[PDB]
Amino acid sequence: TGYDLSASTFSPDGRVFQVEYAMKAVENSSTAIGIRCKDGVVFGVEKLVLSKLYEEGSNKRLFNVDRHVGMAVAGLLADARSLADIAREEASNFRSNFGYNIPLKHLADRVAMYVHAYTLYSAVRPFGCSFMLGSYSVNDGAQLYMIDPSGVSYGYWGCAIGKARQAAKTEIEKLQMKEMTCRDIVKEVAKIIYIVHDEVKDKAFELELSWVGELTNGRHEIVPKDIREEAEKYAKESLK
Amino acid sequence: MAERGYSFSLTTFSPSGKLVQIEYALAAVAGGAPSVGIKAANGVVLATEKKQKSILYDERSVHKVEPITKHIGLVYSGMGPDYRVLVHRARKLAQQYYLVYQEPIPTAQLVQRVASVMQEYTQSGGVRPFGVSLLICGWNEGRPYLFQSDPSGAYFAWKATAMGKNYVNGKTFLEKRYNEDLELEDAIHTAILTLKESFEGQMTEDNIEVGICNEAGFRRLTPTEVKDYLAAIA
Amino acid sequence: SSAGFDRHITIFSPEGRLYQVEYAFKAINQGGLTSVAVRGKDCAVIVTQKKVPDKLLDSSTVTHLFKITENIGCVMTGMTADSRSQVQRARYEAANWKYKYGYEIPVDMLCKRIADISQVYTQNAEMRPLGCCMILIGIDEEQGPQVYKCDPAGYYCGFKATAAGVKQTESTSFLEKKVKKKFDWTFEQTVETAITCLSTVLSIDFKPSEIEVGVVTVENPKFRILTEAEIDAHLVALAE
Amino acid sequence: NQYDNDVTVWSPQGRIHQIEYAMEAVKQGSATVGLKSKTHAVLVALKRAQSELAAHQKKILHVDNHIGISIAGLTADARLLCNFMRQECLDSRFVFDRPLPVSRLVSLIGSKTQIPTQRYGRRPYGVGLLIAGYDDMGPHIFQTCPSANYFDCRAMSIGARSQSARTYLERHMSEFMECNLNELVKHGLRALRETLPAEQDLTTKNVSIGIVGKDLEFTIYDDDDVSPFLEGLEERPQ
Amino acid sequence: SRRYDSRTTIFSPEGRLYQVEYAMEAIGHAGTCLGILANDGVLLAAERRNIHKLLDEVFFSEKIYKLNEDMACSVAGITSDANVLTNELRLIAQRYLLQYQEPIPCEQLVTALCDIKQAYTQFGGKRPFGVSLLYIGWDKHYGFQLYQSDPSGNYGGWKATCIGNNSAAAVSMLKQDYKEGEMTLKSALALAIKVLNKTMDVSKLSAEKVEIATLTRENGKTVIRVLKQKEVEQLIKKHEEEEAKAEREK
Amino acid sequence: SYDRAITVFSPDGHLFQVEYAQEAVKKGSTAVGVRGRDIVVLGVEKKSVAKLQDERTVRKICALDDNVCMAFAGLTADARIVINRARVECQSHRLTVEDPVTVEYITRYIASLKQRYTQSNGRRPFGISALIVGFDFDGTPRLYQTDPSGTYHAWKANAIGRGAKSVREFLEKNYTDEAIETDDLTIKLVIKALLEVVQSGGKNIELAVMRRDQSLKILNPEEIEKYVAEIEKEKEENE
Amino acid sequence: MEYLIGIQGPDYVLVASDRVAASNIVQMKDDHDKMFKMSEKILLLCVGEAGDTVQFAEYIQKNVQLYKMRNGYELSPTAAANFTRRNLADCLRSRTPYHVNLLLAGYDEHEGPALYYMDYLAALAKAPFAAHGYGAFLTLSILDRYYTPTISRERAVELLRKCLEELQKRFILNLPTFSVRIIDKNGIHDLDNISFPKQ
Amino acid sequence: YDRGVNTFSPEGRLFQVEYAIEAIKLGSTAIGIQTSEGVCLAVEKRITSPLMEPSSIEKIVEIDAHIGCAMSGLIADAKTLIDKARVETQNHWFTYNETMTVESVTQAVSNLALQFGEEDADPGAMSRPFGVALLFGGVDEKGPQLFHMDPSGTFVQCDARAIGSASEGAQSSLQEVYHKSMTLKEAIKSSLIILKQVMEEKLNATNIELATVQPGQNFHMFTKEELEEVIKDI
Repeated sequence: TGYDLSASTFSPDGRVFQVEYAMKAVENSSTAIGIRCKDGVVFGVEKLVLSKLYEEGSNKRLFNVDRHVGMAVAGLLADARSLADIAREEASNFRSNFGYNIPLKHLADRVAMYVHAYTLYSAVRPFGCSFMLGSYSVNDGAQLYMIDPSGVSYGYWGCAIGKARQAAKTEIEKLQMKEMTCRDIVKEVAKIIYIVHDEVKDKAFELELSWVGELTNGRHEIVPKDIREEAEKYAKESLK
Repeated sequence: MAERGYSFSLTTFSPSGKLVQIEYALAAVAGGAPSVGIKAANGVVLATEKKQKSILYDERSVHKVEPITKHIGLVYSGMGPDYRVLVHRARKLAQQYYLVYQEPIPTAQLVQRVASVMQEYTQSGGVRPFGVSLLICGWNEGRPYLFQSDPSGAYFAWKATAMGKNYVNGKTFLEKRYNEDLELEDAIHTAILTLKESFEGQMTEDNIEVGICNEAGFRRLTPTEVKDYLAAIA
Repeated sequence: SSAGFDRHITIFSPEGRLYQVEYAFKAINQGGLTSVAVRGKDCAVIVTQKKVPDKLLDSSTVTHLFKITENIGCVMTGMTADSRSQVQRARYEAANWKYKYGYEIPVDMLCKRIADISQVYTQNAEMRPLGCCMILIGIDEEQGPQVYKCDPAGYYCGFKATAAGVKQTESTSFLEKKVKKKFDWTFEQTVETAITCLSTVLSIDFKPSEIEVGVVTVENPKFRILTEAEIDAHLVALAE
Repeated sequence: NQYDNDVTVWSPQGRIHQIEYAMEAVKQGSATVGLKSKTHAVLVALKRAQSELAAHQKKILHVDNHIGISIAGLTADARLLCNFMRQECLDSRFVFDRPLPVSRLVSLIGSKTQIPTQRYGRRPYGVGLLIAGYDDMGPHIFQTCPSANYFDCRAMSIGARSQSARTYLERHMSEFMECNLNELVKHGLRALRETLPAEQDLTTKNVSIGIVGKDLEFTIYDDDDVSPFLEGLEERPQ
Repeated sequence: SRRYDSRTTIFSPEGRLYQVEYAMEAIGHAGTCLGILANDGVLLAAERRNIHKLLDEVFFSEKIYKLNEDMACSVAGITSDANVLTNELRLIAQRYLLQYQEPIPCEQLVTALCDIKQAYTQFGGKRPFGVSLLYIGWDKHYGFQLYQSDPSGNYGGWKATCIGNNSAAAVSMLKQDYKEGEMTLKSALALAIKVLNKTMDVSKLSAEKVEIATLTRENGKTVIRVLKQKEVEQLIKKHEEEEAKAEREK
Repeated sequence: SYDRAITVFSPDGHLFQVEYAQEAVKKGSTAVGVRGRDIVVLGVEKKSVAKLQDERTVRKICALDDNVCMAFAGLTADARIVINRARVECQSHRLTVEDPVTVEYITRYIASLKQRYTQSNGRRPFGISALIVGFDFDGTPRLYQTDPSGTYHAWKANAIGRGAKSVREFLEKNYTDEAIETDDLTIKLVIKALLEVVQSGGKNIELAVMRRDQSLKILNPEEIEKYVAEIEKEKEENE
Repeated sequence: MEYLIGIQGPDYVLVASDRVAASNIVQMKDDHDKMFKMSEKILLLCVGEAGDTVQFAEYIQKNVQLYKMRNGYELSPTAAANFTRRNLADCLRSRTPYHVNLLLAGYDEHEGPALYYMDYLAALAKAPFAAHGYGAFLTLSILDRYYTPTISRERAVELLRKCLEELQKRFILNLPTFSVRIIDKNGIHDLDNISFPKQ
Repeated sequence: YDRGVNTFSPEGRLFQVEYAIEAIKLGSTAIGIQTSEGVCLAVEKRITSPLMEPSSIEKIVEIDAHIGCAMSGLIADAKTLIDKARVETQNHWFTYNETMTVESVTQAVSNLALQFGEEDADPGAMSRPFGVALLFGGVDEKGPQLFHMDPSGTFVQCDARAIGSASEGAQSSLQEVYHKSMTLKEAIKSSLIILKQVMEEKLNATNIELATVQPGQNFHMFTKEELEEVIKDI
């Protein structure tokens, strides 16, 4: 120990321990999974409800960062809300400065560079969140990226973040993501989350699902309630 | 996001009264590759030993001997990146003097100004003291001038001096010679000899970098010229 | 030898050694990857190993080769986020050099400028030294093809052939013998020498998809990243 | 031990200790209860008196005509946040000539709270608030923790002995939407009664009731005004 | 960060400033600097140190500096701090000359540098300037004056004082052999050589090992002449001649 | 610049750094001040003349303004800054609200500067406690004392420095109603306190008395010796 | 408008200033003192603009007094004149310029009597006899005609009276009374005010 | 043991603010009582020696004609707080041509209480929480009112209060003595009885300062000389 106090310190082994501890907080968070379908991206978040008195939509972990981009967050919710605000702002600056909606590849890189900056200095703590950004454009096609607390942005056909990350990705790999239609993909996302929920380790959870794709006309949107519920029915039936 | 950073000096007086961090920076200069400076009556000769670890490295790309200005040159013993920061700073200072006075900077003046930058790091907060000691040479008013600036910022004018591994042996070797009546710079041979005394496997045109400041100005000797001097070196 | 926080911050130590900078070199090796560069008479070639741990990650996104400018390209070995930041800083410095001075940055100068940025990180505490090493390939008129490497410590030099990553003592020696009897390699020979050196040191005999090769030539100054099929044709030729 | 000193430092277990310590400050505080109905929102608070001669410190602070904030934590911190909330509502009225949506204010409050919990030197804010508001969407109650995580809650309780209040609010949560203002306060004061130690009882001096609704601008009813709400109460079931 | 911070200015539980005391110790290690005041003139003589054979000696006296036409100083302590202070002193003198077109009096120059030296001890979490310097000068207001400035920023107007390695021994000889109200720079120069012989462990007081500068008023111009090595040599021989005469008496 | 609090409350509730600053005053040379019916008097001790040293440079009594004068015990360097800062305020007070500076105002200003150093981040507290003696427009003589922390109390007579407690006890016991009077007797009371000072050198003690209707005058060493002779004659009378 | 005259003799400086303060057509104070005592042996008299004169004069006076308190020696008359010149000169190219015409009279133990003439532009010239104001144009020829390098103090007050009389015989401004002061080894001495109610 | 200027206890309040509460305990005891006929404010000067003039010690100050403040703990810290209160009342007069209520003045001083932070923030109020416990008492439109504040910044309205050393002992007696409608005269007498019990020294006129602000009259000047008559009554 004694080399883990600051993020401005490299361990004798050759690592920044403070960043690793931040990634541990993401691991503590409940799972959020994003899958890239043939026409768009679908994100589903397992948010366990700590208190029944919360009215729902409380601590929502799916954020509409821009008209065509949406993010699912795992980690300290407070850190995530700040990151979404940086992402919403970076997108707005692009539309004002260059005149068109930001390419998702650029938005992920610009937000990731901000996340990277915190690690370099003793003054500011490393970020505690690992959000995923997904966008659908007719010109560039569906794209999914996940940025971890280190600042690493990698494009993923399918991705998961949180305690059940390993279980979810293993279930995700079986799905044929490249050819599956987005409406079909939604039922699969519901099934993966229901299987990785843990049932008794966590209390009852509410499924939050988001749709960005040709069906949504290139606009990130929450899944319509009629499209959902039936997806929940399939997931409950599939698990049993 | 942390802006300017630490504002508290990392160098503080010891109970004895000697600054510890400056002493550690001196250790890097002693640990540095050997550098020898000899001032002959016609001109100063600066010689340093550059041994690249492998044939893969291109020796020509980086020069340990650098021209600060037409008549002023610098050789260093110690950490390489820090020497580059000082060399850029010295060139800026020399040009600023020329712009204000329309005359090339006097050799002693560049040393004081470079030394003042080195002292600033010792007193100022956050920054570690520089780990490099330089052997600046110049030819102003005809007379050749050789000076050395330590990491602390103290500057001394030396007819001959050596820094780097086996500096003490080098100083004694120069003490044996260095009559200082050498009107010609045959001290180029003596400088090659002092580096040779502490040299490792062999001395070649690639192994040694030599820069000479004369009435004409500071010119880094061509690799062919270093070979000619290395050849028939007594 | 330890005095105070000599090993905890970038301050001098007894024996005049910056322990924190030495720890940073270990960081480049921490990422499990290696890269090799060879300079031929008419061309310069950079090769890296691309490892996609899970099929879900998009192969295109996972690249350690980036284009600093149309005529200059780089291979980054080290922590990915830190390396991506050094790529942006280099891209910006080249754009400034062109705007301020009117000619594209000489590859020698780009290395010094990135190295000068790195040295300050060591000089001033509050900034971690950085854990990425960059190798730059470009064609400079009157200098032919040139390969340059910037250390985390801020050291810079010109390199006829070099490597950085997990296994570089072996790579430098294998190249050093080949450099001794090279007799000026042709473009095919330069790609072959780099691929063979990586193949032997890793002992993988890797297929075309597993590696990335980027080459700059006197005939075609623009930096080009070879397609997998183009890599395969060179890969079979060495295999024969 | 070393990790506990600063927010910037992260534990090997990846939990920020100073944030947890700031969370404790809310626990060492007077209990407050918030409930909501289809048309009105009530935020009963239990004022605590340092001395019998001393007046109870005021907990519910008016922010704007549509919003009122209860406090359960360091008072000076609440004043800094309360000043920010009054300013934010004023700017929305000045430029957009409309009441700021309550949820949008809670979002601004979190962003301000997050910046100290991250930057070196600055300390985490240590006050727990129970904002109540009416807007086009309707009545709202929002809990804010020192962690900077807001939580939109139909009912809520924060501070010492608050758990007893949460249990009562949870058991009767279904009844809240379909009830008149008097009943909504009556459930809320009953919830404060659970927080109160059994020997102590609710009195006009120790209880402050604040109500915002479709036809009611935020009003901090207190002292004699609190007495009709207190009257008609069933005897405490001790 | 606080953990990587040196207090520098914080008071000791005893109430002394630790760093300033440590800086004073550094002045003790440095070479001897001695000043003697006579009615005709004020003189500063200091001992050259690290006199290696190869040194050029082209700095016209490393220890002595001329702050103004009428004032000079010699410094014992870290050389880098001295260079910063000597440049600052020259600027303060020039700034006074522009604002009021008359030369800075002397105590004003000493106080102005002293204010800077105290400020470093006062605040900023920065290392104190570990240098102690003796100022010799002439002013219309109070004639020839001599001053000593400590690293703390406290200053004194001693007619005779030494701030070098053997200061305690030099002061004791100076107190016994300084004749108050008796001038003659020549007598003061002889006293300086005798103090130097005691302070310097090396015998013979070699001319190269010592530097002597005398400030005198001639034709209302104030001339800070520096004694040539030949002048220093004759003085050392005169001290030896007096020592020889004592041997004859024995 | 450096932005961390040098002085922070300790668990006992005491600002430790301020107590340490007071310790520096305790190590300081003794200074004695008394107020006469018309002549304010202040004196200093431990001149510690080294013969080679010049007394004018080391004087510890200064006139901030014609109306006010000050004596300091504690770190000598810190006092030079505080005295010059007061001199600026006193002249600045004349430029604004035109009029002379009341003695109480100058003591409040010196106290506020001293308090601000304790309540500022990055700066060590001043190590000087001061005796400011002056006559106001009414002509009443006023003497005040400023703590290193920054508290000012009016004092008819007081002393600060090494062995301040012994002199303070001597002053209260030896204090005479009518303030001794006759001017010479008020100076003698300080001379008796100077005899009470540990050195008891005579010439070593140096004192300066302000008429309070004119300007501060330093006692001539021979003049001080004559006053010391008056105290010696009083000792002979006591015998 | 406002009139300042200085006559300097072998060991003394005689300075006279008008005493009239006027706003618009009315004259509102007839006892105005345009002379500011910077130090015991230096006097600065300033005539210029409505507020510039008091602010500049007081700042110079307070600064000159402050130098005495800290240093312990009063500024020489010359140094004070150079110090005042610098402050006016620095402010010339500034947002608040000071339009003040000042003449400084002082006696120094070694230098002896000194009189300095300064314009609003801050050009300082040492002069044997000097004048300011529209009145100076008539009076300075009389001073030039009768001034002798060696002049007794009594002759100077008569010469001041001769010039002051012309300011009534041939001038459009009332200028009824003039304040007279002399500076010598002892210090500033206030000689009787020269007055013209008809006497 | 560096800790921090701003740091939280493992389960509790900021440590430095808690240490500041301790500093008031080492302070002169002050008793403030509010009655329908006015507010009575009393304090113990605790004069250390006969030589110091009693008048120079001030523990009661006039913030405004209708407002006065009793101070405890560190007197030097209160001077900044008192000045701010006086400026705040004066600015309310310039802007509104009306008198600030006692509560508003209390809030303005109360706001400055927690403004200390090592990084950034404001230099004038900084380094540490103010070590003082003011007891503002005044007559406003609502009626006679007395308010108590602590370094934590928590103002409260108190009908009767005791601050400083022996505050707890004084408070216990204050609860018993206080009555629903005590006349101001009864309170002035009751307070001085309590003041005598807590103070080690005798209740001499020099030792105690009592000042009262009443609806009819402005804050009175410490009941000078009339104090002896109240002392004579006990």
